[PDB]
Amino acid sequence: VYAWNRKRISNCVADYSVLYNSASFSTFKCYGVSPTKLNDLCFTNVYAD
Amino acid sequence: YNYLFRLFRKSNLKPFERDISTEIYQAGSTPCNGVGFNCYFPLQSYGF
Repeated sequence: VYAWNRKRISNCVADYSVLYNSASFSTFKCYGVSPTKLNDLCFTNVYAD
Repeated sequence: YNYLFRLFRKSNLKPFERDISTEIYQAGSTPCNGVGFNCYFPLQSYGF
């Protein structure tokens, strides 16, 4: 966690609702964005820290 | 803790509308049924 690893997502479309509808995730939060509104929104790049 | 506000609702209040109910919320896809995750109590206290 002092030197976290980054993955890039670009040039594609997705369903984000799986990130809380899946039983695999114990907790989910969003900041500056709404959990439903993810499926309507767009971004220049997505980085997973 | 005797002062409170409603933090959770499905729709905004109309002009001079008011709401007494303590019915349990559903902030996400939990099958809530009045009982936990997304199942929030609708009021919060200020606790001044």
